[PDB]
Amino acid sequence: GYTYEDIQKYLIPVIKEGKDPLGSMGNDAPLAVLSDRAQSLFNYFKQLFAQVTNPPIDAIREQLVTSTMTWLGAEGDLLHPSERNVRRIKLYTPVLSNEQFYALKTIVHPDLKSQKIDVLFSEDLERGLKDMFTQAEKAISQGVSLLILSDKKMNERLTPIPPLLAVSALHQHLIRKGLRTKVSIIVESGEAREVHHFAALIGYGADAINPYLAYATYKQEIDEGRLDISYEEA
Amino acid sequence: DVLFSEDLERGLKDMFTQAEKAISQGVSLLILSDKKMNERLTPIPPLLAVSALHQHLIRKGLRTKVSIIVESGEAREVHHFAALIGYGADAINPYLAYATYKQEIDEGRLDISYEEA
Amino acid sequence: LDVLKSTQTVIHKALEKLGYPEEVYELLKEPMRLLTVKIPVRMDDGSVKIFTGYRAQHNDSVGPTKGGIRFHPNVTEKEVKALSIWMSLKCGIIDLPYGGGKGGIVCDPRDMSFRELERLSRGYVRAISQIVGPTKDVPAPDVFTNSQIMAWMMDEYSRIDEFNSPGFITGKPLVLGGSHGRESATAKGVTICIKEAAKKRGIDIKGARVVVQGFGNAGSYLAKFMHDAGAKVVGISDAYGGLYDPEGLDIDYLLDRRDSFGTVTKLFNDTITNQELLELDCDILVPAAIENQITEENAHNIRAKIVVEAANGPTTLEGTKILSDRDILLVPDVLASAGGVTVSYFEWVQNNQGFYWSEEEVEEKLEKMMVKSFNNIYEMANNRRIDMRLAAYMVGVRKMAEASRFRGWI
Amino acid sequence: LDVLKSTQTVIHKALEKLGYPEEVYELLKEPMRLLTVKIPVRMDDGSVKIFTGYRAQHNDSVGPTKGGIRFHPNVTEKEVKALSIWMSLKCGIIDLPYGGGKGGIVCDPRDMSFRELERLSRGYVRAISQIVGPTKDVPAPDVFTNSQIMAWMMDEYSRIDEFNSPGFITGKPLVLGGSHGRESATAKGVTICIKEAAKKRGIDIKGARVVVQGFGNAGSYLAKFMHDAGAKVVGISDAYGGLYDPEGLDIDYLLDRRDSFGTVTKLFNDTITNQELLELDCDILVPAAIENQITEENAHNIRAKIVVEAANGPTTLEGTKILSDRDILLVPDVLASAGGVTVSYFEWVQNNQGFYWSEEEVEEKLEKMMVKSFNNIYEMANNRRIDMRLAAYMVGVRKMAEASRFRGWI
Amino acid sequence: LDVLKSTQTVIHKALEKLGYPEEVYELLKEPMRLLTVKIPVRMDDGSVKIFTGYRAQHNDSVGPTKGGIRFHPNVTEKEVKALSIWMSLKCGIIDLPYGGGKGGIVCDPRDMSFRELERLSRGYVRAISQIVGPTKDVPAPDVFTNSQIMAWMMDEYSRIDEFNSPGFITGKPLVLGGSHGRESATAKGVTICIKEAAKKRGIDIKGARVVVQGFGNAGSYLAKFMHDAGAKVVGISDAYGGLYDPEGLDIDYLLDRRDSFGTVTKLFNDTITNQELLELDCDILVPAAIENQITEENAHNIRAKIVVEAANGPTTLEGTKILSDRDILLVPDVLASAGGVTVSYFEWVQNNQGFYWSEEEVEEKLEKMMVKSFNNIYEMANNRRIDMRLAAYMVGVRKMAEASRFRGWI
Amino acid sequence: LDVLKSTQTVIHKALEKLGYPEEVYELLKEPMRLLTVKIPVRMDDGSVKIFTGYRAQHNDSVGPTKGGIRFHPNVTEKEVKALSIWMSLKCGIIDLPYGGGKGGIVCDPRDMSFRELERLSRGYVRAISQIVGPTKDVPAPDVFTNSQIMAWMMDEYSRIDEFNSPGFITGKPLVLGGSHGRESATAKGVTICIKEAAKKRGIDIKGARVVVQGFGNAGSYLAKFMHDAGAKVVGISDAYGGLYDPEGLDIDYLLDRRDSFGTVTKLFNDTITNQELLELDCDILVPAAIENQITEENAHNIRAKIVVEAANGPTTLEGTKILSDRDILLVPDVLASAGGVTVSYFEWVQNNQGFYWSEEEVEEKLEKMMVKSFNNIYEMANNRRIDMRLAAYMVGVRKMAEASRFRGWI
Repeated sequence: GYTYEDIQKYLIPVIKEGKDPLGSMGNDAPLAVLSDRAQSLFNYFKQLFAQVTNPPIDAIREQLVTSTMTWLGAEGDLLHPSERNVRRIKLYTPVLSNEQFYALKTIVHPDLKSQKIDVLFSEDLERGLKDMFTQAEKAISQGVSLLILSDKKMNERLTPIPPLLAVSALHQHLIRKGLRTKVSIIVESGEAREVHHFAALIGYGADAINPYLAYATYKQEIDEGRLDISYEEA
Repeated sequence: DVLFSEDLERGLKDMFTQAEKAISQGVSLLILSDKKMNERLTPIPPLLAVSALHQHLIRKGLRTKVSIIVESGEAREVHHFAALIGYGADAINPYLAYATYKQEIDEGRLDISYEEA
Repeated sequence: LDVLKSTQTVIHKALEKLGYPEEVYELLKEPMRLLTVKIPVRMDDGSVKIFTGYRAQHNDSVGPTKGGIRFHPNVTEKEVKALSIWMSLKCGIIDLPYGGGKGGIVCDPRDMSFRELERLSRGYVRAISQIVGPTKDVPAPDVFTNSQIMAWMMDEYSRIDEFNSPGFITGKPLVLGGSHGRESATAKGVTICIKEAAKKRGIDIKGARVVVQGFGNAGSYLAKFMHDAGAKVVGISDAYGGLYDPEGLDIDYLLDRRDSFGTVTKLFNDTITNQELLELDCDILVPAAIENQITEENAHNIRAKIVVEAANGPTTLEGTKILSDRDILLVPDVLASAGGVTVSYFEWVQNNQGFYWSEEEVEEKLEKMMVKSFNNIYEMANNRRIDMRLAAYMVGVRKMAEASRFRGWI
Repeated sequence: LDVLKSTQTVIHKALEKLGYPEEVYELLKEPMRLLTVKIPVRMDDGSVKIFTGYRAQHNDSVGPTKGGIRFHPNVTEKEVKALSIWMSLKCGIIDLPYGGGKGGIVCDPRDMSFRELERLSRGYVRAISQIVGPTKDVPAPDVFTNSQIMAWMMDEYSRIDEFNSPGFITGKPLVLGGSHGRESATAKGVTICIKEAAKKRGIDIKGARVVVQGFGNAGSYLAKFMHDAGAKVVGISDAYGGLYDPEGLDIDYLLDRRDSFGTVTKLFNDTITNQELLELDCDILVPAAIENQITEENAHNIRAKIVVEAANGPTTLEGTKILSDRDILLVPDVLASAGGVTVSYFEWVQNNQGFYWSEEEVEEKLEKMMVKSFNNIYEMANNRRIDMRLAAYMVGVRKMAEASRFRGWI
Repeated sequence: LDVLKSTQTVIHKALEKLGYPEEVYELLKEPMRLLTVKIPVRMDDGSVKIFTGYRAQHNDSVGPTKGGIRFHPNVTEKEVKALSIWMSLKCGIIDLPYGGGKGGIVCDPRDMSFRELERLSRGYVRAISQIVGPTKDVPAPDVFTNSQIMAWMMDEYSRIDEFNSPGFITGKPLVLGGSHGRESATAKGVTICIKEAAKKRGIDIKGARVVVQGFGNAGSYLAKFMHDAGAKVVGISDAYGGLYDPEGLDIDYLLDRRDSFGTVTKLFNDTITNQELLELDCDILVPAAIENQITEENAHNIRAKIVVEAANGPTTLEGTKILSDRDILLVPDVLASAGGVTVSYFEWVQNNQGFYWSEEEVEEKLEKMMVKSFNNIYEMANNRRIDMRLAAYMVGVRKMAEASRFRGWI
Repeated sequence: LDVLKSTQTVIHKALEKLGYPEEVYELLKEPMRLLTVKIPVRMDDGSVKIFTGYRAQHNDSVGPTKGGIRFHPNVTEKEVKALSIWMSLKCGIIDLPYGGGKGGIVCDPRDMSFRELERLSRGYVRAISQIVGPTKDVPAPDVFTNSQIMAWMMDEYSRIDEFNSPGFITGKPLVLGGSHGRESATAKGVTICIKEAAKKRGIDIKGARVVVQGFGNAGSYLAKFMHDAGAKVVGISDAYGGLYDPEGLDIDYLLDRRDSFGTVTKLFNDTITNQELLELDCDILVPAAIENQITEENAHNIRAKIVVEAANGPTTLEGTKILSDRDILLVPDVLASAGGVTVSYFEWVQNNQGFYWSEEEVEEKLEKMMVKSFNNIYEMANNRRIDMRLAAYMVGVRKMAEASRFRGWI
């Protein structure tokens, strides 16, 4: 669902200004549910905020209060904890780069295993979700601690589940079966380029995001000539 | 394993997935077994399961590469047998009936030997 | 494509400077035993795909061979031979009883799974078990390879030889019989080399300004060692930028906040790109980051008195020439990044002896070896009016050529 | 539970009849090398279950050991030792250079899968590779084991020893270097034995009435060989009943219609149970079916002049005594069912020589060995007033005891 | 009868406390290679009697196996396996590259003669030479075994392997290539352990009251070492009684008058039984005498702050619980009596290296190993609220289980 | 340049006709072990020149590998691999336990001297001694190689292995343990093949017209064998021309006057060129001369009913197609020229057995093997509507692929 408008008005400005691009004349387009044009599942979800009983805290000026540390792995015995609660990977930002994602996938430490689950379906969404649950529970029984939901290897016969829906279903199933604490759900979905999509994924369960599609788009633009800044810096 | 938990469609699709994976690997004989069945996993009607497998195999053009053997407890009448053969089953193994005969012979009734029975 | 030709050319230059005949060049241009094998493997789905293997022993006149193993999907015979020659040069420079070698497999660890990697490694050993043994070859960790793969390889060689051989393969886990300090070997080597270079050039280490771009394990350990020694760090950089403070940067706090990746930059604060970081005032500069950074444009902007190439060929010929003209000491990467090889050798010696040393003993032995090697190469490079890269190559080739001449193959 | 004690008792009886001291009994009562191992295995689901292995070498004074392998879920140490002693007795009777042995694994081939069986066999060989080799041990096919498992075992031993060893393991596929006639060995052995017994007892083979209950491969091949020789078959039985015709049964037609299982009974026709089949008039009776069939009740009803126990102990002591009193020749099963061992030995010799014989040569050599062995045992059993079972046990133990005495272990 | 079950139960407890799955327990409950052999032997009268042998390798994932050999007439398979597991626990606790094992022979050294013992040992080695070697097994001295038997075993293995292998077997005579201090290893180990325990508990070693019941070589050397260090001995006992003096006992004079057996009690003087000796006031108590001495009745009477079980399980579970409730430090015997294993390991290392150390070097290395091990176990036992016996078992099993997990057998 | 691609294409065609998956093609396209070595050598003048060696083992699933050695100055890796695959096809066709292989050295026997060749061969063996042995490899004579080089190689392998291994290398001198008839093997093979082809096509051998162009040892022995059998020879040719006589040519006189080179043409008499010789009337034509002789122009002129390509690919695809359309039996060279391989195999078997056969026994065994192979290939080629070349390739690849499938590499 990329667009040239989306690229030239949301991706290049981020690099140029070091921040999310601004605007005015707030959205007046019809909701996704009413819009005739096909829309991704993300548009159906609207963010929330605090009005009364609590203030909206600031970030830039109150940076000392923020905390972006993320832990990947499996938690240990909370009531009697010793060193295995902390024998885990810890990140500074939820987002990941290609090199970082490949390092996580290639880590072969026996305690921190990695599994790749193809989040794809053919005709039946219920069948796809149940199959994904089966892979998840089989991997947990084997002893994995990291799950990789990848939309790659997708062709004309296999289509991708909405990543938000897939992540929410996996998280709810894991919570219900009492195994979420033993795993870490990393998500690799192409449809992740807005802070809205990112925040939705983290809020609904995703441990980290690897916008490989956005990185490839930046590679293509740099190869073409636009966005002269280097690939790693970008 | 011809078994299901809640969704018959999911069970049949999973069975098709095992079948096609095995064909891709190169098998030639499939064993539909109702054994290893507990309070959480219940058996699909063997006639329905065999018919679904046969129709899927015929549609995908792989029936000639396999042989569907069926091992279902609910097979003791000539009617059930004939239904299974007519709808696809290559052979039947009435293990439940054989076990019942073993139990009866152990008890004392049906004095004839087990192999002869 | 040009790696093999470049290696041959530098070897020819070193041999010409030594003055040996062309027979040694003819023998050493090409590895003496290259094996190509095909490894059957079973995937999770049940299908079988065949991976192409490789193995090269550049020379074994000195004694048993050694080399790493990379699961890089673009590994080829030319690269394998070039890496074998490069490892032989490393061994010659460090004065080890190794000859040199390298192995590899054409695969993709990314799409490969855990059990599938296990089976792949096991099939690789079953394939090349004939020409590999304690007195013939010694695998070691490398790109896309680590302790688990080392342990699987050790377990299988134990199975095939019917007796335990912990010294068969290096880089094993600590419980399996590994050596302590396996992760800080490169940092310790660069620390010794920077200390000795500062001593020789007269720059006092106390209060010396240091810049460390690239903050992985090597950068973190190097910064910690510099802070412990006394030298102040006035710059750090990582994948997310860098910092700058002429009067220290609280390396203790930086290491305390160090994450898994080593990223240290703040969130809502501007950062300094490596291009401008290189230009910052400092006594010693330590590029341990992406290659091809020091070039003509920044050669005139560099200001450090000592440059240590902890990475693999971060500079170019033009930059090397400009630095030599400016009279800036340039540490060859071959000597800068030999800590891994040295610690692997110590691990092999410990396994062969059957007794395990301690951290202090490993520290002392490693620093002794590094200081001796650096002093020897510095003396030779000052005796002969040449560049330190040429001196390193010449010293490395000297031992191999002379041992071959003794053994009489030529 | 009583198998080991029964084997020890019969060995003691044979040794007492020979007259050797008790030292030979003390040495031969127990196998000299029993190994218990645990084989890790990976299932399809990824879970790991540990299978318990076994291996026993009853004796190796004569030379290399031999034994089968059964994947029977109730295999235990007592059964393994008893089978090792039994195989040693077979080898001694046939006068082979084998000592005897047996292996086994505690598993269930029924629930086990194809790749899982492959991994199980491979782990078994990796486990017991130390005490197994061309001059130390020689596996062979047995219950729940066949050519594919033999081929996997051969492939792995080739991998571990780094050189091809086709003679390492017998019962391999034809393409891998197997021997022809591997399936009709038992039938050929029983055919030779029945021919020689008829010759010695004066019963003319031409027109001799024969009954073959149990129509597997052994029964089918035996019937075909009898028909080719000239003797008429007047009875066949299988899992679905039997038939009866005093003037032949068209063995050619029966074999032509033979199915995969060997079932031959009609559908809408009454059949004869084996109990009444045994009572039918005939010169030679060949029970090759379920064990414990000839007992006291049918001992007085049996009418055949020659009884051949192609199966494993189909009769009992009471039936043997009654038949001996009635003066009915009773062929021991140890000699009746040695065709498999003989053909395995021929296969091993062919592999060791590197040249493969033909069907005619195998036929001639097998018949020569069988006739010589049968004549020797018959002569000894007539020289000493004993039962043929006792003569077989005595002859089998003679070679082992005498070789041990030469080698000086006692 | 209950030794194997008790060993399995304690192993299960340790594994449960660690939290590893049940696969490690399944693998480690049983030794992986148990061999039973029969050894022919010729007596002086010329008659031949057959001795039953044994050998068990509990595990070899870490590396070469090790174990003693006892000529005890009641040795059985259960005892052999239990001792193999116990030796493996010792090796794991001391952090050696050994896996563990044990051998034995069913004989009676009492009625056996000199040349007959020579022939017995030689036949034992000829029997088990196949699965024994420098990288597979390493015998060592044990009950009814000593330097002469070690030397005979070494001589024969040299004969069979055709090359000298002094490192093949430990505990050899000094001239043959033994290690100094082979007799005081246990005393040195207990001396280090008592020193460290006193340091950790705050009891000053200078002037510490000590009681040493059992005055064999271990007791004599321990008393001499305590006297040299500075601690005063206020009690000694032997097979003929004991003594008591709150202000020293002239250990120099006692050792000077020490006889072959270590008996020291006077003739016409009353002595103190060990039961009342245990109750005497003292800081540290060292039971190195008959087992099953500390029980419920004397648990309330014991007064020492530190109790060291130099013997094998001198206490019981009830006594251990009572002492733990009273807060009396209890040194496990596994760590107390590991000096013999440590000195044997040093001897093996010396033989493998080909260079022999000195008494001072052996002293320093042994004390370093002992202090490191004791500190590690003490730290773990204080980190986890458990008994020191449980901590010892847990630490010992940790290395074996983790090495198995690396090698991938599970 | 195209040899490797042509071999791969024909292998792919054969595999496609068989119907096996593409995994077998992927495994068999490339040899599994290619080794490149450098051999130091000392010349007469004292200078040292380095020769490049080669060795390739196409496959060893069946068993030990085999291959020749050519001292051809243009030997390259592509040619070595192609020849290895070709030798594997030969072995598969003849149904031998060999897998296939080939070696070579880059040198010039012309300018090379006697002692220098001795040293060259000895250095070659010292170089490749590791991967070569009785159960791993078996050299054999080939281009620029003969009995003296075989003997030197045997002597050196005896030296390096410390024990005599006459079966290590074939083609040895008679005194060293060679096999009789080593020179007439090709002639005997072609004689059997021509006899069987005539029998199958109905052409009576008695009085059959034969033409033999190329009168080396093969041609001379073939003519002598034909004369002994009864068939008349109506044409011979050599490097100096040929002859023609419809009613015989006195083969006895021709062989009596045969010189060292086999030249037979008169001096002052006109001769017939091979181009017109091919057109002469005859039942069987035997081109054993320069390659690329049968082409489109002479395809319409050929008249023989049976054409045997004793040489290596004397014809082309167009000629093969034209002959097939004309319904002229075409014997593949792979089967025509396998006598050398067969006699080498017999020599190896004789050495391994330690007993030497006689000329009559070798004759009988060779003819039996040849007739069986020819009958099998003829039956398969008539069962499947294909050319005999395709049938030969298919049969050869069948055994290798099936053995690989059994051994489980795929």
